[PDB]
Amino acid sequence: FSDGVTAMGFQSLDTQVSIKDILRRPVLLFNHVELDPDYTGFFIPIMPPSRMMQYKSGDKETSFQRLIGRTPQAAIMNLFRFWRGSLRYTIIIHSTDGHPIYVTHVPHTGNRVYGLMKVNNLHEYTKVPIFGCGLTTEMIIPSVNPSICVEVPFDTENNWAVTFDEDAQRNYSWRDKGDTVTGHLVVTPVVSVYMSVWVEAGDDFEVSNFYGPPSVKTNDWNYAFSDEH
Amino acid sequence: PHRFLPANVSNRWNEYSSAYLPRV
Amino acid sequence: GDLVIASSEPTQQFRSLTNRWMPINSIRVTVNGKRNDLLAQYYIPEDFLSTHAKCAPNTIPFETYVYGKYELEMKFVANGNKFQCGKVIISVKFDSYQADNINTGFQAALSRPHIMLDLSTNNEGVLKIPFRYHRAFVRNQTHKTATAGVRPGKFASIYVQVLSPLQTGEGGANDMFIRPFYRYTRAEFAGMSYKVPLT
Amino acid sequence: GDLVIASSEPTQQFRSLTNRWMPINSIRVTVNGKRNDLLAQYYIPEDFLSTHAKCAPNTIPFETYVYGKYELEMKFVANGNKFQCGKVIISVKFDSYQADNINTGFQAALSRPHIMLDLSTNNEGVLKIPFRYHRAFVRNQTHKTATAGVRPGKFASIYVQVLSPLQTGEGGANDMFIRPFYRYTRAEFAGMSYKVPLT
Amino acid sequence: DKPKDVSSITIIPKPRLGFPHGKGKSDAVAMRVNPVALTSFQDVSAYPDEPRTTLDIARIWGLRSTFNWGSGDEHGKELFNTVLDPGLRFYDQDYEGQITPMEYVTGLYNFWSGPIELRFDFVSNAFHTGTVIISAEYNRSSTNTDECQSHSTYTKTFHLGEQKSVHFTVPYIYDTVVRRNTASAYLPVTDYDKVDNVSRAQAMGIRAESKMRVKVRVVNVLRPVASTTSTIEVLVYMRGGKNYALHGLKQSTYWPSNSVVPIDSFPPDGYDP
Amino acid sequence: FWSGPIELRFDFVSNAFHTGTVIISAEYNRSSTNTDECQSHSTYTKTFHLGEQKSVHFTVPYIYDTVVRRNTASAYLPVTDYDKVDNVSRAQAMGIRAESKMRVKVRVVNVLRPVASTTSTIEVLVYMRGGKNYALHGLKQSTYWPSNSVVPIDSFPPDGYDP
Repeated sequence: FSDGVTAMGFQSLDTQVSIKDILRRPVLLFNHVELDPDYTGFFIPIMPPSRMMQYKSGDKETSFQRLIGRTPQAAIMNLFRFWRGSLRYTIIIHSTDGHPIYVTHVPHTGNRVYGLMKVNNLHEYTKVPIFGCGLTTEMIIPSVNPSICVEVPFDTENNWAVTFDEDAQRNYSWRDKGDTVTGHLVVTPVVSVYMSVWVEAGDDFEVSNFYGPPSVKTNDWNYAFSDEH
Repeated sequence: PHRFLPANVSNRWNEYSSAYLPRV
Repeated sequence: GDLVIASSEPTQQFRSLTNRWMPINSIRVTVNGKRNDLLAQYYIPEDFLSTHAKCAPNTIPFETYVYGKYELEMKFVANGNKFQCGKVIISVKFDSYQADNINTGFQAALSRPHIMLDLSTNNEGVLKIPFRYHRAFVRNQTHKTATAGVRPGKFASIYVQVLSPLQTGEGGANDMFIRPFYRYTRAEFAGMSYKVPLT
Repeated sequence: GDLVIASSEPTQQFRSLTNRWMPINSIRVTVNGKRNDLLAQYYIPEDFLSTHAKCAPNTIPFETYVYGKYELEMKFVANGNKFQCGKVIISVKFDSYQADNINTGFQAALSRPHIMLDLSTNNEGVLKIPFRYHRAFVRNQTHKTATAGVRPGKFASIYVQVLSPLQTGEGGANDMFIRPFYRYTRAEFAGMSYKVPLT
Repeated sequence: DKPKDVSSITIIPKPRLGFPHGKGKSDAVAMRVNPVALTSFQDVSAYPDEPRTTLDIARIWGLRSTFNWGSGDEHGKELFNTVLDPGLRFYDQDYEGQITPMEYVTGLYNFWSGPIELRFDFVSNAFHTGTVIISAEYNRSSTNTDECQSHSTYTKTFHLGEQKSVHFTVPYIYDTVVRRNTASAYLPVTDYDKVDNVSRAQAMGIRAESKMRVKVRVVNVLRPVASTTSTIEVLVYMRGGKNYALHGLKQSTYWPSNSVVPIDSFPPDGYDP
Repeated sequence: FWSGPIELRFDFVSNAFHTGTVIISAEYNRSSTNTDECQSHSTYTKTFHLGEQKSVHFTVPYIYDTVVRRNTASAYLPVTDYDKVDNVSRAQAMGIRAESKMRVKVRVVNVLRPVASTTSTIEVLVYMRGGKNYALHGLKQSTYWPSNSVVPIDSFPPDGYDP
């Protein structure tokens, strides 16, 4: 039988088949989460969306968005266990105040954390801020612009970053445990304020080590009528 | 309380043993 | 590319030892075996050093060198009769450490580099394994003095899985055997040390 | 000449392993030592495999190969003070098996290929050992399954002898030390087998 | 001198540049010493055999289904019968298993088009013999007992013998240039909520279920020798055609069902034993 | 992060009447026993005959599984007042210290045999620097800070400068 003619280009020239193009459009991570000045800051581990951030009904409640695992790019990243290059983080502060909110980049140190954390369990961080320690930092001034887009580098020892593990909560060899991230992004406010965070792949970005499709489940059929009532 | 696997199906390094084929 | 940077000193090959065919343990396929069942699996190079063919001369350089890059070739030979039938699949998963229990089905095997064995025809299959690892080198051996922070001797996993169960005739044989053979196409060793027993 | 006939299969070299310097046990020279006294002696390769520097990577190919041809180089480093004096001679005897107790004096050493060490100046000496054996190959290792009719691992003997006794000043040191180092300039191995522990 | 600057222009201020798009322009600030420095892919880069597009993943063969064919199966009998819709495997029940590459990737898009390729691998030997007919049926479907209805469509008859495999391109014959996906564009139900008609009435869309079917019928009954097996398994592989197309990114219909654990803070969250 | 070879230089504080031999060894991954010299000899070594020359150079090769090594010191440490540490403090650290097992050793080959007129023991100075292809990357908080004569600035002359 005939191979026919492709439908690509017929409706529009906006092709959405490229893997890189799919990974470069943003994914919401955190939807209206609190920043508290009693802590060092809100940690964001530098890694793309995947099964690592997937919600399962019954498990403990996290700050993460529940539908991260069901995004196109998360489904794509579940096929590739290697990634190299930069990620881009769009951070929006829910404010119009003149207080500066600093976003500090930490390179690959070997840990993997997220959310609000007191570094070395102190009870004071205004005199010893993470953004004024020496590390690369950028400021948001909500009165001018409540949003920002920052591109974090591939500052790590490894050739590739590991996308996912079989069990994300397994206590194994500690150096290998931290190889799923390339660093952290830490947001520190002056006063208590909320933020939202998106993530996408940079221009300088590659994926490799194709694993093929995993075992999956769906129940989409059940929550829809057919075309015959 | 799943911080490590049981000793029957594991090689010292707290991972699935190559001997234990039934894991799948 | 990374070889020249990762190792200040030059790397060495021992083709006469490493690039020869070496058989490993025999695999039994039965009529009881269902689709997706693991017949055998190998974490490489670990399992070719200290479980399979332990007295092989292929393993001699691993005693002295601490690091290396490894490209392998694995031949599979089946021997079922003409009144039997079935399908087996062998596939490779690169940098499989703490990801062996996911993407580990027949479907994932068909996606990744693989070979397919018909159990009646007895066709031979040769899968080629390049070195695809998140570091420059893989560690060869664990040691009491060495760190436990890095798990050595595993840059990949090989799976032998049932694609279609073995079937036989009336009063026929209820099993048949497959034999794997391995060789290094490109084994470069780095970081010389005192010789140790393997695992 | 005989290499190509004696072995139907090709011979192998492992220069990275075998052609490196490896120190062996320390030698003590005292004022009590007389002319013609043996300070040390080495049956080669046997003594460099299973007594001296047993964990050396130089010894790795001897585990798997049964035959070989071997040309060696031995450096000697002495460290006596400027108020001491004495002479030591190191010589080689080719195919010495059951002829170590004859032609084994200082005079025989001066006739055969040798080096002379002054214990005050601390001059280094390098003796070159070719392969001069009554057979084509020397056997590397004994084994329970192997024959006892041929004594393996000995194609030559090295002797370290006092030529003139060590002397010292008033309230001076009554001894000083010499350190030998060895390497293979041309180690060709033949007849591959399963790996075994050395002796 | 300090002369006045009379140059000016009207502007429309936006908070982000190229936020929705996968390509074009970006206003991203590099967290680097050099603001124009990028990651090097001189030595370490993507391997050439790796898929570059979603269509490349759809071109990988994947085992869709299996069925048995025996000597007891009379002529005209349906060995295989399915609605071949790459959107959903079932309309009337839950799925759980290893979905094919082309189905997985098609689940990310709201629209698909172009031919679909099938491959039928007969797990047999030289002493097995028989004939089957593969048929692509559109709009109108055939009765189970009426083989003639299947024969009147787009068919390929395969004589099983020494050759134990046959390829089959399923034509794209529909009233529209593309077909919309039967799965949902967005589904906020995460905790297996007990559905009612009000939930369905306030759905994202309406499932346009496909009536296009692929069937395999017995032509000549399987007649193997007494010395071999009387029944054989047939593996049915599937992939997108060479002109397979996808469009309209959406929520993935499929999601991992095995070994799903969310990340925690390492080492704060009780890692130190 | 750091990478590339590291250079060493061993200066023997001696005279012409001192004599002996030592062996310098770079040992990676696996370390040697203190009493097993043979284990050290099997690695990357340089034997130095001490005599008229009283100095020897030694390039330590870079032989690791990664192209660069991450620093064992912390990226950020907010502790300023010598706070008594607990496991909860360590659990909420910036990272995990990937401690190196790479060792450099110096062993006696030939025992030192000086004349009676001179000293029986000598000091050896061990200098260190980065190689010609030494590399650094990823700016962080400095692990080291001045420990001697540290006084913060005050307002001059308001803060009691006028005697």
